[PDB]
Amino acid sequence: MPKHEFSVDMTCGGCAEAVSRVLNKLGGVKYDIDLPNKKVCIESEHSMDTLLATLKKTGKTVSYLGLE
Amino acid sequence: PKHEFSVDMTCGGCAEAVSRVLNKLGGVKYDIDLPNKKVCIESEHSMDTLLATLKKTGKTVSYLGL
Ligand SMILES: OC[C@H]1O[C@@](CO)(O[C@H]2O[C@H](CO)[C@@H](O)[C@H](O)[C@H]2O)[C@@H](O)[C@@H]1O
Repeated sequence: MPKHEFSVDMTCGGCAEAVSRVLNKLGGVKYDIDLPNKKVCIESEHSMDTLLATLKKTGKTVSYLGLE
Repeated sequence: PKHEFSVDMTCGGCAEAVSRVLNKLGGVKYDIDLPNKKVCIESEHSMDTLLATLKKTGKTVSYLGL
C-alpha cells in the first residue's frame, strides 16, 4: 500500500531492464520506472529498507525521494 | 584463476554498476570490456559466488570459461 519513490541513476534502457529484473525477483511490488528522470516508484508492503537494498543490488547509485 | 563472463552491459553506466558490485564483494581483480560485453575476474572466490554477485545486478550473465 505504501507508495515509495527512489532516485536510481539509470543511463540507458539496459539499466532500466536490470532495475526491472531485481524488482521482479523480489516480488510483492508494483513499480514504475522513469528512465529519463532517473526515478523509480514502488508500491509495496516491503519495508523501505528492503526496497533500498534491492535497488542497490543493481550496482547503481540509489537514493530515497520519499513517500508519495 | 581468471574467469570470463558475458554480461549484457549497454552503456558506461552498466560497466560502472558491475564494477561497484564486484568492489563490494572484494578480493577481486577485474577488467571490463563494454563493446564486447565481457568481464574477466581473477579471485579466490568460487565460481558460484562470482556468478551470483553478477546475476544479482539484474543483468543477463553467462559463464564463458577460464
Ligand atoms: O540500451 C542501450 C543500448 O541500446 C542500443 C540498441 O541496442 O541503442 C539504443 O539506445 C540508445 C540510448 O542508450 C540510443 O541513442 C540509440 O539510438 C538506440 O538505438 C545500443 O546502441 C545501446 O548499447
